[PDB]
Amino acid sequence: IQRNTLNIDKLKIETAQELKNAEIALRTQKTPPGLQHEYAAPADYFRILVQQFEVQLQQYRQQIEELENHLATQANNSHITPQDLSMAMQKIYQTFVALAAQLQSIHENVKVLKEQYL
Amino acid sequence: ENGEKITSLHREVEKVKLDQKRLDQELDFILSQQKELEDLLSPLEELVKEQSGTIYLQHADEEREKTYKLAENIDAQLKRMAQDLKDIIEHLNTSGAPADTSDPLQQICKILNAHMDSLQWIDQNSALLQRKVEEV
Amino acid sequence: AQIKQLLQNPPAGVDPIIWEQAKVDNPDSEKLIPVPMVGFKELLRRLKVQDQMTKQHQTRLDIISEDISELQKNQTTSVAKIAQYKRKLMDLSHRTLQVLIKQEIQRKSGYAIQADEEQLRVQLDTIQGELNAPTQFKGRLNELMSQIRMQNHFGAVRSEERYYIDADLLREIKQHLKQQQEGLSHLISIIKDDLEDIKLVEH
Amino acid sequence: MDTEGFGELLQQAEQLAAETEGISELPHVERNLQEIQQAGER
Repeated sequence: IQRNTLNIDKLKIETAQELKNAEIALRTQKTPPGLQHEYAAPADYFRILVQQFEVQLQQYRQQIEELENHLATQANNSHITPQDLSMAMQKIYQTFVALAAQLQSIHENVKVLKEQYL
Repeated sequence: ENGEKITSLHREVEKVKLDQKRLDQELDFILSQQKELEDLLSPLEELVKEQSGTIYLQHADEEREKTYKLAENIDAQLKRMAQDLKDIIEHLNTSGAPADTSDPLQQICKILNAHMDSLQWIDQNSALLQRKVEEV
Repeated sequence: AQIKQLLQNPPAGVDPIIWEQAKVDNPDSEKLIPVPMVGFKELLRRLKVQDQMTKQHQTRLDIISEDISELQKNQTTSVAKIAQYKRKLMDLSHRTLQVLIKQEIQRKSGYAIQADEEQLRVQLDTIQGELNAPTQFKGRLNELMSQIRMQNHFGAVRSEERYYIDADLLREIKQHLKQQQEGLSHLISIIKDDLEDIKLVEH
Repeated sequence: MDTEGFGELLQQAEQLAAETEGISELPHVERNLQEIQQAGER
């Protein structure tokens, strides 16, 4: 359910921007109709989607380049294991531990600032 | 000793149902935003075929429109590509141990990777915050 | 008070010094008061109650279980609406954008249009043939797909066998991952709060 | 025993790696064991 909460917060947030770029759109052109003007939006938002996308392209090549490092691996790829599971989990129980460090790390850091403010 | 657990079971169960209800009716309504915002993107199909008809009774030509038509295809195109990339990744994942996909093994490797990914964030969102503190 | 009301002043014909001491001896006084028990049939008694008790526990536990099933059933096949909604969102976004775009060609020429437009246009040019061309496409996408398949062919056989395996022993390592999952979820929500207790450091 | 958590988890993680149109979130490839330990180490 929990998981289901973030999903709606995402659908929330989104129908809200789309209601609306849909609203920068009707009624703007509704005016037009009578005679007014709404538009250099777009230019805003159009260049906004560009900027949006600009990064998504980088994400694509990042993933692409991972795939082949991965395949690349898969090629090396080819041989038994219970011990390793253990070896993994004793490592995760270390990794979580330094990460916690850092988080308290930060957390206390914030706390310090917050203290300084008042 | 068991009865007590039973209690905070009852508890927390009907607060789960307060949950779902809610999220339930939520989904209706996010859903209704989707029936309205749709009828009326058009009836925005007036207001836009009017402009058209009107614009046609004009001198003529249309222009500098193509660029946009290019922009939308251009914006659209990669969307095409993300799908393909998705269509690859799944195949790669599929290539992986036989005689039993339904075992626990892969279960543990999936879940575990989920953990590893989440841990990653926690890392430098933390490091962020840790990073960020310097200005102060 | 009423506890206080009955527990003192003694019961059934039970001696007052013993009855006292069960009161001091009582391991768990709110949940409990001393109740006189009387030889074997009384233990019989207790057991009858225990059973009485047992059935009702079992049942209520079933009621919680049914409600949980109902929530999960609603939830598990309700993912449908969320996914459907999301796709609808993206299609509406495409139409939104397409309508947004045509309101900027028809009212807007006019043949005014330029200024800011070219900058849009510079960005768009760049991204577009980037992509194109050359490079990317070709090489990469299908050295990867050319490739993937050959690894598929090869992996199958090597497989063959090996020889079962080890699946089996998979149940838990179920179990221990559950517990790592909760630990991570607590750390993530703490980092998120950290930076809260942080924008506020926006000070 | 009767548990349904990691069946949620696995669930999640299953439901995670497959798609979709979501403008951004593309499915991820899952590593495990040898590559993962090192991946954890990095």
